[PDB]
Amino acid sequence: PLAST
Amino acid sequence: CHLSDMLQQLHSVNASKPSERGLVRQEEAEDPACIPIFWVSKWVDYSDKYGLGYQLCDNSVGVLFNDSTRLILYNDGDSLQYIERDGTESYLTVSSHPNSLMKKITLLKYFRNYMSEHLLKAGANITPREGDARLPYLRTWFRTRSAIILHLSNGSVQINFFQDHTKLILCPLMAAVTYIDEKRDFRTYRLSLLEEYGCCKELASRLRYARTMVDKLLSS
Ligand SMILES: *N[C@@H](CCCNC(=O)[C@H](*)CCCCCCCCc1ccccc1)C(N)=O
Repeated sequence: PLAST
Repeated sequence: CHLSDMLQQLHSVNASKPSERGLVRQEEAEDPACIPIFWVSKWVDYSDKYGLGYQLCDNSVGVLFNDSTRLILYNDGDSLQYIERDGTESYLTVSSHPNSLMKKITLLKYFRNYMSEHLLKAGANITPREGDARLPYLRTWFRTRSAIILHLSNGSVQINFFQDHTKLILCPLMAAVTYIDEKRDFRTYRLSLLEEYGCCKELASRLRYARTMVDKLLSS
């Protein structure tokens, strides 16, 4: 999973 | 529709070569009346399993599930909007919801809990313009080498750049662009005034990229 800043 | 209009607006400014003016007067293109009402403040890409969760600047939360359905929780914490794949919308509440949505509500809460506590709010220093009027949902999104592209159902297109954390919020109804720079300062411009007065190479480059991204959205 990827996240915003 | 909105994307075709946005493409025309961006092409018109880009064709005018705004950075190549004898005297760029970028500040003359600012128009605070065009500041957006909605943008994406944070997001989580769990698309390998469930979908993309996101929060709008009003602290509402949404999920675009992998089955192309959307669930939105308003900032009151109880009101829900469910959008089927057709686009068919249904309004309900967490306190009174069909059991058929329990699993998706549970997934949305996992997203909400994480995002409220642990991610930065994009545009935390931006006050939305005064409005009257509809809460949008995430229509489409994708990621490239340089950015994540978020297309909202009100026509807005948001582009968050990875390398330097700069961001564009494009609205085809206002025909406007909001640019958030690496220092998190922001300005809102009318695109037609950028054509008239020009802008710096940094913004010109991102508007050229934005046109490429709208082409991608148009090709779905
Ligand atoms: N920019 C932040 C720091 C960012 C650190 N990176 C992230 O937070 C990226 C996202 C990490 C994955 C979270 C996945 C969990 C989602 C919740 C969920 C949803 C459905 C089912 C189960 C769980 C900063 N503060 O600077």
